[PDB]
Amino acid sequence: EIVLTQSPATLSLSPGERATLSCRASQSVSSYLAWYQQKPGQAPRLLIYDATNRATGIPARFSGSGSGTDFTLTISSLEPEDFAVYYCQHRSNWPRMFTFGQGTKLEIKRTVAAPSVFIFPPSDEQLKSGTASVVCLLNNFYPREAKVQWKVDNALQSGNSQESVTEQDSKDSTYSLSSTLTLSKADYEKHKVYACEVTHQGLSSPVTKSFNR
Amino acid sequence: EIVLTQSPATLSLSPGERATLSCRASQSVSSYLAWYQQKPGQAPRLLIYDATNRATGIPARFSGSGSGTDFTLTISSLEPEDFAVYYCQHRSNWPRMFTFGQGTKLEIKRTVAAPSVFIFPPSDEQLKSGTASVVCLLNNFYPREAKVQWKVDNALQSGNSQESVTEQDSKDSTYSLSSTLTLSKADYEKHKVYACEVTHQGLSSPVTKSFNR
Amino acid sequence: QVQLVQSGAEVKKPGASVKVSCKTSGYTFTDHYMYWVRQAPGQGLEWMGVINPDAGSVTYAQKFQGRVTMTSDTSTSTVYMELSSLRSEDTAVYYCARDLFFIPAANSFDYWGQGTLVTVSSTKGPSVFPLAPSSKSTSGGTAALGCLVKDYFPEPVTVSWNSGALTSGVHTFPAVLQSSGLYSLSSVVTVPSSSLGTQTYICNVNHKPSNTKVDKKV
Amino acid sequence: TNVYADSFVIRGNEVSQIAPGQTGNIADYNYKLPDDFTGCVIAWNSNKLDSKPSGNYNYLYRLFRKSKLKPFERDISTEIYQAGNKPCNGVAGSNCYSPLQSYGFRPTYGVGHQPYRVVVLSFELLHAPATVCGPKKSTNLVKNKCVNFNFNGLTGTGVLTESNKKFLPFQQFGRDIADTTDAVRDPQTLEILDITPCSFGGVSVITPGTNTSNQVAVLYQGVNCTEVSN
Amino acid sequence: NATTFASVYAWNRKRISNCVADYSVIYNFAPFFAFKCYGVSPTKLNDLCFTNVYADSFVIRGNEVSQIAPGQTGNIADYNYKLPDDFTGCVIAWNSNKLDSKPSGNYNYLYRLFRKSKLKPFERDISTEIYQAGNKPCNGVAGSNCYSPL
Repeated sequence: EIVLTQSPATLSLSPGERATLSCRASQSVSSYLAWYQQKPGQAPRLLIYDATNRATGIPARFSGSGSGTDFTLTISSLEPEDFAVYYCQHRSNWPRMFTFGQGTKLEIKRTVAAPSVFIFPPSDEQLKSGTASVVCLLNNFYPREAKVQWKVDNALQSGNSQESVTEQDSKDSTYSLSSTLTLSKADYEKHKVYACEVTHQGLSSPVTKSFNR
Repeated sequence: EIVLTQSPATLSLSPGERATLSCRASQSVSSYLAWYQQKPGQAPRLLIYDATNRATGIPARFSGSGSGTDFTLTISSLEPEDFAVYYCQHRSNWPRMFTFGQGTKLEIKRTVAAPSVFIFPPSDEQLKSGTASVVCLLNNFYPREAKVQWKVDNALQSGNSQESVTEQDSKDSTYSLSSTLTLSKADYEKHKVYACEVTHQGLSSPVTKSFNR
Repeated sequence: QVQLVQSGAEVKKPGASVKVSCKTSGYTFTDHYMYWVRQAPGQGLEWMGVINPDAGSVTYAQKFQGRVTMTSDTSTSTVYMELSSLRSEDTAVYYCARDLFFIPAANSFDYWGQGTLVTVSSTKGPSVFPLAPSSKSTSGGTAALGCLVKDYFPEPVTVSWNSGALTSGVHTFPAVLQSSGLYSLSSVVTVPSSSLGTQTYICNVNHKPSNTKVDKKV
Repeated sequence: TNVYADSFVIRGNEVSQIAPGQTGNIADYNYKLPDDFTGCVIAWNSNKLDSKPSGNYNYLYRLFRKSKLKPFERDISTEIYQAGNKPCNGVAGSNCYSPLQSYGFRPTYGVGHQPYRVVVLSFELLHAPATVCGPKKSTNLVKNKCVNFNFNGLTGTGVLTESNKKFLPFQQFGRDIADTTDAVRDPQTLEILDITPCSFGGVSVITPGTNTSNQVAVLYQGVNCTEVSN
Repeated sequence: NATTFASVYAWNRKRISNCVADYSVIYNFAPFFAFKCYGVSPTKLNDLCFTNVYADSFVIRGNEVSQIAPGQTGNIADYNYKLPDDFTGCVIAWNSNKLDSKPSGNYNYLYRLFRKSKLKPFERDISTEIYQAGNKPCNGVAGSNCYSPL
């Protein structure tokens, strides 16, 4: 089938400038294409249909164009209510095969904030905070591209860590990341040093926070 | 054959009052019925035969009656040696297919005692063998309605636990229940039982005895 | 105004069928087609599929092709969708979308519904655990307090601090599906180090499907 | 699956305006066909049925519309059209116009202003249950030429010729004493074609002897020299 | 006495010929659970000197053993192995759960589900052409309705 693929998949810009997100295909879909907009927490809305005309209830800032096998959306001015995920769909005539792509997220351009690295030891009177759930906090950071490393007695651990990333806050345009390394009580009492290594673009050197049991 | 069915199947009364246990059938068995009495730990004795006359070696308190397709036993006064299980059997003439029912247990009416909830972690000697059995104790309760819920680290384990209920004690008319959750040593090391939820009629709220391994 | 109302939440088990309805309103349910689209957490729209309001002339998707039945009804103007044999990869939010054209043609989707979070697993109750930082974890004059809820499958929990009185610096992380099949997340709040020991912080955890409310003091 | 038949009468100069991708005054503010119309534009002349020596106040064209109509849109409203900066809450003023107007089809008008009846068959190509029965197969009957026949289940090979077998008005099979399935009645029509063997016989090779020569002759016993040198 | 066995669509047939075969040692190799000799008799396999002895091997499901019969239809009887109606030979089958069953499941044995036609007797096809279940052309990519035949 027509594999609608989007090359950028991450359009990090600033509110006020212009945006150009491309969604190309293989078959001639010059007059067979639709554009949607899915905001987090609600249903996707129709942005531009038929790829040539404007839809109803759409502001004048949204302008779509393209023909052949290369299409792009030309936004006039970005607004705080415009940062969302956009998709593309072609309309096959004879076979009902409406397919979609992957989605492109629209970010807000700001300064590169350094991640505030915090580590929490498992509390007592409740066994190791839910079966050794060591939490390493990563808050206030802009370019989400940091991998969390868990070192137990200078030994690197992998496969037992879970990461949770929040959405972009509308106040400071930063993200929050929490890493949970799940272990057992015996493995917790058998080791002494537990470190959380954070490597981020805003950090000139990897920041490692550790505590002694 | 004639499916002898007993509706109550649990006759909870007090010693001194009168009892009426019913055992109905379908075919005309007005003159074809027998009544037995099986005490726990011995052989069933003949209580009333032919459903109309008294048997030999039977006290005057046992009085049976009934005709047609509805029969019942009329005990004069309940005694401590009378609490047992009773059955019913009809005597088919041509096809010798003597069938029985299910049995009705005679309880002692007392106050609703609260179950004493206790839990026992597995000893290290058992952990060395590769198995882990967490025993949760339920002693001193009048009605037998103490379902046991096992949530190993808040995870329902219905089916992996075996319950053992003792007979009614002749001293305080209470019951005892022992819930033993059989698990492996690896599961006991990686996880934690932490929960033995007891819900009984005598308890205003489900008492969940929790501990740390 | 045209507003497509759908159902709420719906839990299931592997090898079953879920009945989700999406009633129409505002427009005459004889002229406009409808589509049923799936939105997975983190993924995008996956399957198409149209249901004719007039007759049973429907067209299921190609991925399923035999395990979904979309019926029609002109009495109450409500569509139905019964996916059979739900697996561990069908848990998503199903939507109902209309079309900007009439019966014959179909260009795209204009009017959408509200969604229906369908999941396939066993549900239980939550378990709240306090998150206390160490004495050496105070960096930059600030300290973070949190609560780690765990072992709950449904995630409508809104972890509020001090019954909603504390909202600044509160960050609620999305739920993560653990290996045991139960979701869990953490909710932390950044407070100055000068407020440690003087102000009482209590995290309010409320889980509506299990009717469990646990207030854990930090 | 289901064909939607839409019939309507239009002017005589707009027969080609209702087509996929065409901006017409009766094709943009009226019934519009999309760029994916998989039907036909079957139409004919009606200068004999819809014609009448009168004012012809029967049809209209619906030109005055606020916005462009969607494909297959049927607007039944009769609201007063407003061009701009002139609201008409009562009667239509000088700037307000009615969305309907008489379509005068005079019988003396030539091609271009005659009443034409146009019906478009909207062929739905949605993958769905097709016809309740299914495509009926149909082949023209061949007469004097051996054809394998399967009429209403009377399977057999043979030459189907014309017969004087006036069948009693209710039968169909038609057999013989030696139980051979002879005459069969046309399932469709009421014609009776008697069957015959498919011209079989026996080949006999006349040889004057290999010692004498090698030229031989073949005798086809039971052949009229029509079913295949002197 | 082998350990490596191909799937059901493959045969790995080894033509045993030009050497005097003895059918008495096969009863001491492994305890068999099925012995169906169509046309021949197990007791008199020794004296009978056949010309060509074809030997194929394939793993099959327990509920699919009954489909291995001359003139039998089924999922693994019309699209994976078609036995002729005049088949003269034996059918040896035995369970191998102790060697071809891992706790995480073994996905190395593939079977063909359905084709446009049925296999003729004594045919082997290893073509991996992805099946097209629908009316849309599949350009050799496993997608929504373009399911792999294996």
